[PDB]
Amino acid sequence: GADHVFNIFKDLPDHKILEDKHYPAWLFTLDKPEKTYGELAMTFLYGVGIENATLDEYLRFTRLHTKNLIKLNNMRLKKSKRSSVKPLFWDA
Amino acid sequence: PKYDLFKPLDFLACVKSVHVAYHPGRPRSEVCRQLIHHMKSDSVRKRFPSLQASYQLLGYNAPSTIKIELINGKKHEFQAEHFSLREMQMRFDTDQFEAYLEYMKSQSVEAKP
Amino acid sequence: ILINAQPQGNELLQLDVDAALKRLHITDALINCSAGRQWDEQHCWFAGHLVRS
Amino acid sequence: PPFRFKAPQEVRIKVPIGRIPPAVGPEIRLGKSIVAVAPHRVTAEQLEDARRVLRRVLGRSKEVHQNVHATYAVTRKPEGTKMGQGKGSIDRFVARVPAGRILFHIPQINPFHPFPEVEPNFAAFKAIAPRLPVPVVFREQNNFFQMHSVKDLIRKRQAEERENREKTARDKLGGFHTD
Amino acid sequence: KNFKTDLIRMQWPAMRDEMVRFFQSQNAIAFGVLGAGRSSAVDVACKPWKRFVRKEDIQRAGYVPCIVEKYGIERRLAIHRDTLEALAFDEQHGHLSYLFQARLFRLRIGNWIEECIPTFVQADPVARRLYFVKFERHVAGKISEVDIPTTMVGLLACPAYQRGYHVELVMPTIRCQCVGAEIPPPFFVDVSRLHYSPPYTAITLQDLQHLLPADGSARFHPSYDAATQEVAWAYEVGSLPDAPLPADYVDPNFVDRKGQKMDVCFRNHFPN
Amino acid sequence: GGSYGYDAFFRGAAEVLNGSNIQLPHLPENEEQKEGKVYQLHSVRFPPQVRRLGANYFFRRQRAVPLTYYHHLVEAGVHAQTGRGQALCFVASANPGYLQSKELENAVFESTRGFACQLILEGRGVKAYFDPEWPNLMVRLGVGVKPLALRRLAEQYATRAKIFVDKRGLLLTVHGYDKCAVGTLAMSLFNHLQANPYTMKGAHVAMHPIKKKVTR
Amino acid sequence: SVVGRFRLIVPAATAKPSPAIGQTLGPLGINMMQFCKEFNARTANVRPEVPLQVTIVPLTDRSYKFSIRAPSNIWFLLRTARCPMGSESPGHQSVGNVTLKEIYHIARCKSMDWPLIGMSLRGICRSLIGTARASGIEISKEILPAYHKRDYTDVQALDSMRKDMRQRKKAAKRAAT
Amino acid sequence: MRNAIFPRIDFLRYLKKIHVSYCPTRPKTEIAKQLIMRVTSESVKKKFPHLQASWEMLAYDAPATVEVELLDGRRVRRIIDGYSKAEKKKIVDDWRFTANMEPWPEVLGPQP
RNA sequence: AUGUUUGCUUGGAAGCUGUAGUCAUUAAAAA
RNA sequence: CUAAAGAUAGCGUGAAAGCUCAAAAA
RNA sequence: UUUUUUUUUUUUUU
Repeated sequence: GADHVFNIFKDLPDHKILEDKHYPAWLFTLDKPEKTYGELAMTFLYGVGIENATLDEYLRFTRLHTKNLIKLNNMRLKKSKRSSVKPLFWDA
Repeated sequence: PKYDLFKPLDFLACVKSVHVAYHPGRPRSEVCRQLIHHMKSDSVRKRFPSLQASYQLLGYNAPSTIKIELINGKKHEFQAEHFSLREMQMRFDTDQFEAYLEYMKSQSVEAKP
Repeated sequence: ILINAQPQGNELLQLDVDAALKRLHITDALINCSAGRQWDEQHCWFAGHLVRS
Repeated sequence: PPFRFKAPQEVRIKVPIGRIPPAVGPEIRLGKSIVAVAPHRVTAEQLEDARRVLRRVLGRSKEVHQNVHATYAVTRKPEGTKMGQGKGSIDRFVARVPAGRILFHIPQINPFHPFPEVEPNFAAFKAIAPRLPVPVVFREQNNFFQMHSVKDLIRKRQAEERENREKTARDKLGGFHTD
Repeated sequence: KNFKTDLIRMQWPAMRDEMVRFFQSQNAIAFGVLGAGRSSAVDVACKPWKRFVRKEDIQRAGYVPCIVEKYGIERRLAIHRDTLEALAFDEQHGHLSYLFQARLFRLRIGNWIEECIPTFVQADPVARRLYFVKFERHVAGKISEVDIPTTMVGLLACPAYQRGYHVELVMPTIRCQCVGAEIPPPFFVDVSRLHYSPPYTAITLQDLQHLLPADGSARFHPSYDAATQEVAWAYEVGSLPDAPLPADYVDPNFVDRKGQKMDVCFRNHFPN
Repeated sequence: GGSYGYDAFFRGAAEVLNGSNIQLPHLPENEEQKEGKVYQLHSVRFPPQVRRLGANYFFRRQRAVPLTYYHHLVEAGVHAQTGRGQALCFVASANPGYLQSKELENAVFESTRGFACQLILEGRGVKAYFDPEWPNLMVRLGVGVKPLALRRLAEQYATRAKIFVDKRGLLLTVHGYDKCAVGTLAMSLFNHLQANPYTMKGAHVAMHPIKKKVTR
Repeated sequence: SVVGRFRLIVPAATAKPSPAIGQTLGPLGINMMQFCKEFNARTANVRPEVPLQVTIVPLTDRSYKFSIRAPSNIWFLLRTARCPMGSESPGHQSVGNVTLKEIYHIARCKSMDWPLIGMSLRGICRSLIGTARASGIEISKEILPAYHKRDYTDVQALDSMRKDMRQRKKAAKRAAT
Repeated sequence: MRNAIFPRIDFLRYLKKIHVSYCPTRPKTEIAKQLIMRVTSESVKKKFPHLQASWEMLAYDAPATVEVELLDGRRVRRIIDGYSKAEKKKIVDDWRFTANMEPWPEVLGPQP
């Protein structure tokens, strides 16, 4: 009946599992932990590994830097007692 | 407290229609682009929904032109290459304020579409 | 071109005569006024104190 | 390894009222620190209240340490004693805190190195400075050097880019020779 | 599909080169930023100390008196306040820096150059001022005991800190025996790899021993123990064991004007 | 004068250096405007009305940098205007701030169109009718309450400003030539035409409504 | 002109005037009799009383329009992991576990939605991953040793009664304290 | 950026030459038009003085073409015939207001 | 802007009565 | 037009809606 | 800057 997991329509079969060779390559790569802002900063601000830098790392660092800037501004402009700020942020 | 009675009028306020015609790459062509972007802004769309804006790109070297028609039937034509946004408004500010005065008298400014 | 090739600032001698004109009840004097021919659309000179009356 | 050293014990001995000696030299402590500017007496109750306020403001995740302990005893004349009938009984305990001595400090190091545009945090010390009977001043010393600064590099790069741009603009017009 | 992506991918190699070149250029000065092969010496001028001149006079004039004393005759100099204090206090919210006493000052007086290192400093406790700074000569081949500071800039990259654990810097400075012509730069504690453990976690000097000069000019104090001399800790707040008071503790509330212990401290009934 | 205060003497005025960098009203000013700024001479063409200002405002008034001024006077379908064949005034300066003073725009608006304001009326039974003719203004403040004679204000401000009321009598428009006068008049009116926060029967300046309240 | 935007959660293929939909449709003054019919007519090809579809009703000054979409991410994730509830204090306690292949299918399924048109499948996948993370559901290549069974014996038909039993049990066990 | 050394990504930073051609009578030219207008702007001129831009208007029915010359010397050619963001939003809204749920092929899982 | 009214308390909890977590958007006619 | 936009800093409501700020562009 | 001014305000930044 309604025991399906990949089906919402009426009178249709459920999605079956296939072999790994059928799925996209990229599908089996998401398990890895992505680099953190701390790690990425060492390569661009300091130049630890700039000789082996990549466009994806540059894009991730550019996004994470603006994230930090906005979180900084909000930290300072915060007034309320509501628990919404990471303890690390407070150490600034 | 401090109340703000007088407020400057927007460039696109009490305007019936606007037309732009310029040549990309021509010297002194920033006015046209700024006007275009202003016209096709979000704020404008919300504040003056009944506005008819249009732009044209000329395929030959010719001077820039801007045509503005107000709601009271007044018409004006200026050259983008010899004027600015600020300066243009001062030329037809009188008719704009006349129309806004009549509208103010006739109706409230707090109305919504 | 017309504005970057002309004197800039104040002028003591001009101000003295302006004060004298104001004292003499002269409200028709124009400071830094241009002039030209009838069929002229651009003026290349600006008189110090011009009076039309 | 880290340890939780036990605090000293009050001395139940009558002592003179002699003056407060000056400090030997400046005391350097990593991280945030709060120090006095003038000499004065501080009571154990005052110090305990300051500690409680600091802990409440900071929270249970952060750590704090005390640098001054109340051990100097002081006597007071009991109500109902004549002009002079000997020294009075011990009244309370105070700590001789000279100028420049540190009271509280947080070894915590600012992690935000590439963000010199933001001043440190001193809300906890502000919440207790009015309480203290002495004027206090905030302090925060780190291992950060000038040589190791990114500001200089940013400045340098901006200058370089400006120069490059200028050069390009001059060369484009062809008003001067090249090379 | 869009062309901007293609263009950006095509142009990325070129863009990389510019950053590479910029870092190279930066590095060129020595003839990474955090490298051990970086000089830290400073060069400043001085003025002679005139006869029949007091300390106070010089101080008031806007100068800091100083003297130079080892491996040569005693020399007297004066260093500008605005020049000296700037080096001394290299922080916006800090006091006398550790690095101040870990440099190679190339003082210039008349027609002579002296390569010295400050040892003795007389600074105001509260205010940022310098009263008297002594100097010591440094001659190649002679053992010189110098306190090299440590840095922990790379704190953001700490898994322990990320997880919300507390991190501390035990040793601010490490003792070394300089023999060479130049003092090694500040040490860098690479905390990028520091995992939290139930009992505790710590870092020793054995890991940092690789940062010393290859020529062997510098060497840590033999007294230290690289296998057990920790420099940094990582523990949980409010989970530490209890320990007794150290035997070498002196109560600062029972100190005489002369810098001596009170008579009371010698009494039987004197706990702690 | 010559007396040290206790705070500055003993304490040394340490309070000023005991403030926190958090819970701020406004963000800190960015320190971006550093060394490397290049100044340029800006120029603006204003209508010929600014001539009424005279020399006392352009030359006599002291300023950090020079403030030149010139008057280009020219002898006299679709309004096809160009940069030639018309009069104007050139105002040039090195500081852009001097080219944005409100007095320059007032000199033109006062003698060209002037200023105006509006007041909105709300409440059940609130009507603003007219007497036989001007100057005689009466406004009814609810049902059963006597009207308000507003002739004093109009007589005071005669020839300086005028009051208009729509057919419905729900809008009080004010038109004048004097900014100060206009404003004063408007606020004068609103002082006695102010609305009650509970019953909501009165008047209010546009774009500034009053919040309602309820009893506990 | 428009007044705003409103969100609703009404069953697909099976709708009726109830306080749930009324809480949103009352203040607006929208006739539920008409609305119900209109809605029903547009979801004939969906299972009855099983799905939790999400609808948005942008209200017009006079008129009104609305659109329908698929359920939430958590709706899918919990059913795939065979778990009645989430995880208290995420990041410390683990409850469920879903493989990458199921995530893929989820992403594919969810691809059909106006807010997602033009977005990469990879993005959807990573979003799902993040959502899972935010709930306390571990993700790995294959089933981990600690969750070999993965509660497969438990049928998904009794999810509502399992949720109600947990809701009452958690309050009952703590009330006596 | 505020606290950064290098700028953000920009495809106009490492380009020598740029040329765009389109026909007014052909549909789906808005993209080209906007490209032209942005390319031929003063701000771009000021930011990248080293860029040579030139647009053309075709009098014959052909797709909108783009030819760029890199700094290095490499050359590429592309065609731009598509909708804009506003047109895509309008098209999406037109279908969204219909609200007709059907078993689209996309929904279905993969298979060889 | 969007997944997303993400989760657990709660009769109910949207970014904004408590608390935990606090990353996801630009990518498959790249080989 | 391009670019950028904190799981959300300050208002608001009855559960909602709505506005503003940061960031980005100019 | 305007008799605007019992705790209410406008204009211009001098």
